Amino acid sequence: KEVQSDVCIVGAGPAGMLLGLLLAKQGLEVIVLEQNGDFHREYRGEITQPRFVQLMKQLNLLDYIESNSHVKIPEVNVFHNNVKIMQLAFNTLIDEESYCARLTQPTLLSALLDKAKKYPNFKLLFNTKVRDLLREDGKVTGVYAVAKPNLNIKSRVTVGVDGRNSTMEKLGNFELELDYYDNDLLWFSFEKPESWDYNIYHFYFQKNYNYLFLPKLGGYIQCGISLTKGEYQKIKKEGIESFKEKILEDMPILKQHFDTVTDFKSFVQLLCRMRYIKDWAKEEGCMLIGDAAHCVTPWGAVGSTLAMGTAVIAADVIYKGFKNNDLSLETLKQVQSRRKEEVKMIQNLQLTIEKFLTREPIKKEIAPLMFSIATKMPDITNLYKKLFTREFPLDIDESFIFH
Amino acid sequence: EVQSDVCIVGAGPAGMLLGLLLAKQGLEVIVLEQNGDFHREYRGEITQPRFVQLMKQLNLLDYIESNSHVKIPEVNVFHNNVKIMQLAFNTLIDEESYCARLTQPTLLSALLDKAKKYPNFKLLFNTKVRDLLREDGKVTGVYAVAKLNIKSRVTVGVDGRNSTMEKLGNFELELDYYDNDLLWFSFEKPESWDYNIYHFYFQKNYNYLFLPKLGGYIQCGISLTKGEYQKIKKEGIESFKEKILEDMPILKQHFDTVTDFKSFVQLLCRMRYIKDWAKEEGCMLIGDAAHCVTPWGAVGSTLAMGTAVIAADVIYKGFKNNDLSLETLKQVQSRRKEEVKMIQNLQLTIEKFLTREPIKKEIAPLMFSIATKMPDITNLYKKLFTREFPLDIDESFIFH
Amino acid sequence: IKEVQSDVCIVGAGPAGMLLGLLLAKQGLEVIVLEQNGDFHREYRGEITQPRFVQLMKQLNLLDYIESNSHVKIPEVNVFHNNVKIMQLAFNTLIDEESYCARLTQPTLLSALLDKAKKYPNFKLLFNTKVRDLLREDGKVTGVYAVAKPEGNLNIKSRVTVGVDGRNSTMEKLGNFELELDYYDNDLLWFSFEKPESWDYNIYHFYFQKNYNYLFLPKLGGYIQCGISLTKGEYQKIKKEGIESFKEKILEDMPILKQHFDTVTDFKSFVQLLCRMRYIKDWAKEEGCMLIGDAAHCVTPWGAVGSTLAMGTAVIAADVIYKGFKNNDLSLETLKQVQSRRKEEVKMIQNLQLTIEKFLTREPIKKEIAPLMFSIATKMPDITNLYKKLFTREFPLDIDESFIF
Ligand SMILES: Cc1cc2nc3c(=O)[nH]c(=O)nc-3n(C[C@H](O)[C@H](O)[C@H](O)COP(=O)(O)OP(=O)(O)OC[C@H]3O[C@@H](n4cnc5c(N)ncnc54)[C@H](O)[C@@H]3O)c2cc1C
Ligand SMILES: Cc1cc2nc3c(=O)[nH]c(=O)nc-3n(C[C@H](O)[C@H](O)[C@H](O)COP(=O)(O)OP(=O)(O)OC[C@H]3O[C@@H](n4cnc5c(N)ncnc54)[C@H](O)[C@@H]3O)c2cc1C
Ligand SMILES: Cc1cc2nc3c(=O)[nH]c(=O)nc-3n(C[C@H](O)[C@H](O)[C@H](O)COP(=O)(O)OP(=O)(O)OC[C@H]3O[C@@H](n4cnc5c(N)ncnc54)[C@H](O)[C@@H]3O)c2cc1C
Ligand SMILES: CCCCCC/C=C/CCCCCCCC(=O)O[C@H](COC(=O)CCCCCCC/C=C/CCCCCCCC)COP(=O)(O)OC[C@H](O)CO
Ligand SMILES: CCCCCC/C=C/CCCCCCCC(=O)O[C@H](COC(=O)CCCCCCC/C=C\CCCCCCCC)COP(=O)(O)OC[C@H](O)CO
Ligand SMILES: CCCCCC/C=C\CCCCCCCC(=O)O[C@H](COC(=O)CCCCCCC/C=C/CCCCCCCC)COP(=O)(O)OC[C@H](O)CO
Ligand SMILES: Oc1cccc(O)n1
Ligand SMILES: Oc1cccc(O)n1
Ligand SMILES: Oc1cccc(O)n1
Repeated sequence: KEVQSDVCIVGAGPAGMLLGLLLAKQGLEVIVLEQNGDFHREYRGEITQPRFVQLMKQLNLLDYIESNSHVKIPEVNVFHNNVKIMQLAFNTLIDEESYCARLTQPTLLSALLDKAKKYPNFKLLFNTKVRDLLREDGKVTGVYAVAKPNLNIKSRVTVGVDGRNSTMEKLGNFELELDYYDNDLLWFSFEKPESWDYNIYHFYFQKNYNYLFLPKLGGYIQCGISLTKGEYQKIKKEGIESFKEKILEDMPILKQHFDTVTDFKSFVQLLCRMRYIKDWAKEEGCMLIGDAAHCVTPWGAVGSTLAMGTAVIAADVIYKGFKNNDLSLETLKQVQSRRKEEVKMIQNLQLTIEKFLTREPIKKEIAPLMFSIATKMPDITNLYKKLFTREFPLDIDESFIFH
Repeated sequence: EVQSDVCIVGAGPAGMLLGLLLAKQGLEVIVLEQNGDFHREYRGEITQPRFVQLMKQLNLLDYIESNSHVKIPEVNVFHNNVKIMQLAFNTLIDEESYCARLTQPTLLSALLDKAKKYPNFKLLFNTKVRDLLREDGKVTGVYAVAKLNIKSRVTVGVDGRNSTMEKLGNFELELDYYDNDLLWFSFEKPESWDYNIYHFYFQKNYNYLFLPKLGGYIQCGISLTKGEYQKIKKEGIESFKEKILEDMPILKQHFDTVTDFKSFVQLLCRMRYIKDWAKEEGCMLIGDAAHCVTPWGAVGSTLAMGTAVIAADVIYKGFKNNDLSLETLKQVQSRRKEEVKMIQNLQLTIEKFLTREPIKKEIAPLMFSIATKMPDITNLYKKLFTREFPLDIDESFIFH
Repeated sequence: IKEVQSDVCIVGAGPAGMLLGLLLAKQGLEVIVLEQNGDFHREYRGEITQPRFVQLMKQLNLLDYIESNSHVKIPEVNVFHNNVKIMQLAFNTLIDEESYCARLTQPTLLSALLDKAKKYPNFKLLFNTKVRDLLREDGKVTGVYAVAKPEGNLNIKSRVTVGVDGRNSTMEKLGNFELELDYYDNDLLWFSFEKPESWDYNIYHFYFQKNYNYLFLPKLGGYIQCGISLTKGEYQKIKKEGIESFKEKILEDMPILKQHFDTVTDFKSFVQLLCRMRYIKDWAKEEGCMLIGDAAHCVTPWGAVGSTLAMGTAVIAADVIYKGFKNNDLSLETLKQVQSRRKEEVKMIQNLQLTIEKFLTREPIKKEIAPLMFSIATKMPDITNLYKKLFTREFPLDIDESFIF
């Protein structure tokens, strides 16, 4: 039919809803739409970062979020053949509160939606699939979406906050400056052994594969086996049995779980892709932000916090434009002009870290020892601060501080 | 006053092997030494696969094994009590190769008993040489005191690293390296351990080296920086015992009866190289008097003995030709230059792993771990242990 | 102000500028090349080249003509660690063809191109002509304003204006261009000394020493030029300590230089070079405008890639302009194809240069392990791929046949 709004946003994920929550708080009619029927449709992680704690306390939101179901992870350890080689406590990085946490996204997103539904100028729809852009007069006017249990949404600003797989990246002719994919992860969950804590963050450098252990919702532990691009098809050929013999040789504590495994149906494959669009704001009334604009690898648990920080900067930029009645393409490029420095700093670190997961004949046996040497450098704590903490709060107007 | 044709000053490994190899050749050979017996001063017990190679070329391997010795098949390196490097010396070459715990006196005496059968061989004890009869630019012999002006065509010095003939001769030290120590002590073999072990440990406080000794007994050398032992003595023995016992918990029994440092022997790991081994006509320097090395790899005894073989071959060649001049003696340094210089350069690279600096001490175990995983470490193993080709000497020097 | 009318306008008569002019002149397009200097000998811009340069020359039937000039081939590069060699590389194994580093100087090569080009009547080159501004009309950049000296003021017009000045570019800011990246972390200190007796002449050597890192290259006239690597801002402190202290440390590292340093009693001999790397965001931004060369994609002086990398951009630029003229399509969309094709190699090189510049650290504990890490990396089973990517080009540049002499 026909709809009217001030700001149109595609997707209600961490970045989309944080932007929608804030923009409504500034007294602008917002619309946020998503295709899934709820927040539980797709699994999208549970771990967070110290940088996330900093952001919430910046807006006076930690107490509200901290009242949810979460488990504070106090440190990260790295092993090599079952012997610890590196330890890092997150509270020695910044004076204020600092810690990782296990906070599932649907828990976090429901907390944001509940706070946002208090405002009457915030509107969220679901099962709403954007399918086209209403670009007219050169500028962008809005989007065309089909709703489920056909409508045109016209707005002054359109923001694309879909995920890696972005439809809004192609309708607006955006171009990628980077396309990295060299590794996989193979995730499975198993019952916590009696000798193990629960709020752990453990990485193992073993003989055959590399393992990452994180807490899972419900007293379980989720493991991830690091593999190369295309090596999983070969693994399945050799059979499940040979996979078990090599895993149990690595981590014998997993003996009890693998007694009841007879197929590759308990494992889930994840592809570690990194991306970067060339120019996020390219057309009038158009912008791109989030993980459709600058994804990163699974290391350090930076993906969600980095996306949320981009939205917060986008809200301040948009707020300045609306008050000044200046929404030209010139004002939109401030998001990239302010986020670029910290997003590219993060991505270059992810490229360095991904070089330690090599499975090559001679490099596989020295990666653990290179890691052990690097972490003993006198100025390694600066890298820790860059990866986990943020030096200064995002400079945005006080109007965004919740009371 | 006694005349001879060859005068060797010192009867160590290098000196004796030169003397025997010349007495068998029908020359008048006299060997001088100062100690009252071969047992007075400790001079090591371990050997390397090059040592077996030298014997089998000389066809004396069977005779040597007839005397007492133990076999040490591999060498292992650990880090915080986990093995990081392993090597078997029998895979380095097709021929049979091993380390031997053959103590020196049971080797020197075996050389003496075999050597004295020849009537032109002569040996003396307590004959401390004092001056050289350097006359007309050449050595007429040596002046000594017994407890003698012995004139010879060649006067070869095998005194050792603490050489007294490095000053009588006007030799110049091309190198002098000294930046580490060792602290030796012997204790009883633990039940869980074996006897024929060659074990090196990278630990938190100190690095240790375990070797066999005395039969059912083990010796351990604690690596310390130069000038650092004088501090452990100033800070008391109680501190030292606790630090060792934390690092190496299986020493708890031996240290329960230790109350002082009088049982600890300080070995100074020195390395040296002479600018020109034979600078004047009539005398030459060979062995550890000229090209000593560090204790790593047990390459010292073989290096000095192999050079004595080179000296004997050249000396016999010169005698057969009757052309014994300055350029003749230089043939020894010309032919041993490649091995002696490559071996020392390796000893300098390994010594760099014994750093005790605040942050380097914790990276050195990791570097060693990486270096052993390189695509070509086995060529370095051969360089350190086995000789690629047999020493080129005429067939007359072999024993049937 | 007197007027001039041409078809293609280029600013600067360095390697990239001159090369592009020659290739455009051969096609029948009127070409004007402008330089501010008296001649090609005014500024000093190095004397070394790369196997990539040989590949580019012979692709256009030019190796023989260049080989006529005076040049000494360099067969290999060595890297030492305390007077001990830790790496060796002969350029002949990189590709099946003939590959090598020469030491041809720039004013020699530039004259070789100049004389060849001026045979075409459509080629014109001016000295002492300095560009001042950009003549933009009707939402386009048509021509420039230049002031000539031995005359007066000139007003050049063309369908295309190309920016081929150096890193210190005026066209960079006259047409407002944006630097995506800029990097500066090190300095080099160059001085020339008489070749010692034992050292050869056609050497390309690098030393990891106790105090400083030394690079030794050949110089014109049987001399040797040496560059000492220093951190940014460390040279001011070095001068404060004194010349006598600086000499003491250098002789410790390289005692072979003792004979040369007797006549050194100040810092007048030394020359300071700043290792700067750049990348222009959008090489083409205004209609009838472009940017190429070190004013676009400068790089650090490691691997001697800078001169050849610019000529690669000029060659692709000549194909870009050629296709537009034959198609009546000199819009911004066609012009942007220059970066769309050059972008890949330029950024691959810039990344390799930042990795290499990490080995020159002078930090208290890092500088003592960099020589050891270099030795570990070069012994990896897959190092030849890096060598091939740093010196040789896998394939020839896909330019038409008309550009072959
Ligand atoms: C398996 C997995 C595990 C992860 N684990 C972690 C972790 O532990 N920690 C962490 O920090 N990050 C993690 N991430 C990354 C995390 O998902 C991102 O950081 C975050 O989701 C980015 O926020 P966003 O706004 O882009 O959300 P999005 O996920 O992009 O939200 C939009 C959603 O809508 C979907 N969509 C696509 N097209 C449309 C359309 N036309 N209309 C509506 N919706 C559409 C998208 O696919 C997406 O699911 C994980 C990701 C994956 C895939
Ligand atoms: C404490 C110690 C432990 C060692 N342990 C080992 C080991 O385990 N394995 C190994 O392979 N190598 C070991 N070595 C090295 C070994 O000593 C040499 O390889 C070997 O001694 C070299 O032989 P040489 O005859 O040149 O020197 P040496 O034989 O050692 O030199 C000393 C000899 O010269 C004689 N002498 C000294 N001064 C005079 C003089 N003025 N006149 C006459 N004769 C004189 C002495 O009586 C003595 O016989 C050790 C060395 C030392 C110091
Ligand atoms: C000290 C030094 C040493 C070097 N050594 C080497 C080496 O060994 N190997 C190598 O491959 N590369 C070397 N280079 C880099 C080399 O100079 C470049 O690769 C090459 O010059 C780039 O070509 P270009 O077309 O940009 O030439 P340019 O040098 O850019 O040619 C244009 C010239 O005109 C000047 N100019 C500035 N403004 C104007 C104007 N308005 N009008 C006219 N002219 C103007 C520029 O400063 C420049 O000198 C060196 C550079 C320096 C500074
Ligand atoms: C020394 C300066 C220049 C020397 C004279 C010029 C001579 C030219 C020829 C020399 C060729 C260089 C060979 C060095 C090998 C090298 O750099 O390998 C590297 C491989 O090793 C790496 O990935 C290392 C990346 C950065 C290394 C940091 C420097 C190491 C030492 C510095 C201080 C110590 C800090 C680090 C602590 C511990 C490190 C683990 C290149 O990797 P890449 O990913 O950039 O490229 C690989 C592929 O081509 C595409 O990705
Ligand atoms: C390993 C996967 C995840 C591990 C645990 C997950 C989460 C925990 C967080 C732990 C933090 C990880 C930090 C690791 C340390 C690290 O990256 O150090 C790096 C080491 O510094 C480097 O430049 C080294 C580059 C990485 C080397 C390549 C990887 C080595 C692995 C095997 C290949 C063998 C190549 C042979 C040697 C190459 C020459 C060095 C610092 O990053 P940087 O590039 O910014 O360095 C600049 C400067 O030189 C300082 O060194
Ligand atoms: C450690 C005391 C004794 C140990 C056991 C005794 C008996 C057994 C013998 C053990 C075999 C020796 C191991 C091999 C290691 C070794 O020296 O080989 C290495 C081979 O390693 C390589 O090629 C990689 C180069 C870098 C690896 C480290 C080797 C040298 C390191 C020096 C200092 C190490 C301390 C680290 C801390 C200091 C900095 C923070 C070098 O020998 P090289 O002759 O090739 O020298 C040339 C140049 O140095 C580069 O190659
Ligand atoms: O569950 C997950 C998946 C990927 C990364 C991470 O930190 N956690
Ligand atoms: O006691 C010693 C001395 C030197 C070498 C070695 O193996 N043992
Ligand atoms: O003299 C020069 C200057 C820059 C780079 C290089 O290789 N040589």
